[PDB]
Amino acid sequence: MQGKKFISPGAWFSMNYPSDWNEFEDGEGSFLFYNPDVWTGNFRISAFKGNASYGKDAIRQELKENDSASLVKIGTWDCAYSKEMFQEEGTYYTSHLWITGTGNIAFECSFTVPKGGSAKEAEEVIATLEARKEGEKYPAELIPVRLSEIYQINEGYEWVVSTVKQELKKDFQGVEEDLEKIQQVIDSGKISPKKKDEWLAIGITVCAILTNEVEGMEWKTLIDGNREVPVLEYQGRTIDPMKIAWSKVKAGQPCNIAEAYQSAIDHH
Repeated sequence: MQGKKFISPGAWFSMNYPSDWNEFEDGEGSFLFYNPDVWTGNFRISAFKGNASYGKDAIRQELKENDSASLVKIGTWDCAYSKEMFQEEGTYYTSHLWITGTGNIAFECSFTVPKGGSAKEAEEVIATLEARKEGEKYPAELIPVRLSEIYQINEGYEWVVSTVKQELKKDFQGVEEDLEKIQQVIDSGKISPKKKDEWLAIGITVCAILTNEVEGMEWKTLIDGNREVPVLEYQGRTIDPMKIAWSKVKAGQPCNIAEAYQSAIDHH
């Protein structure tokens, strides 16, 4: 009923969207969501910051340029709302557009649906939209993993796989028996002690094995101040890839992978 929470990069904005939707790639600065099972339309949002009047200026610009736009109120937002019909591959669609903003931030939201389809979900998302005020601190929180962190999870895992192949001539399944292969590459000196991102990749990969082997381990995005990272949630606690290896390496302590993996599970 509440849906899934999304917090944007830099935590410029947050919103809730239907649980049956998933996030997909839309390019730089834009975010796309839709139901990949039974499609109900493509929701997009993008935000932009500019001068002190940028948000209200964006609303008025849309009303001026688009004679078919009218001003509607959705939650706290005054929106310049319009729609247009188009045809692609022989099929007719309607594109809904809402331009809104406040202070120095503007939003463009759209929803593309088969002709006749309801736009109500999109309006419901926009009613949940909030622009965070800089100087308000927002407590750390876990949200459904964003596509940005999904990419980081896969890139870290892929790097470890490649490293194990190159250094050890071994394959990698993402199973408990692979933990020793991670230890072998560490013990071989392959990872520079200064390269934080490689130690993060190690920790991400240990967390991937946890998700594969231990029921109830789930990837999330942690938004903690300016820190936006992939983490696991398990038994009411967070397991942070950064604390698997990097926190220790940074402190000059040994990285014992088998121990870190077990400690994630039993918290001792």
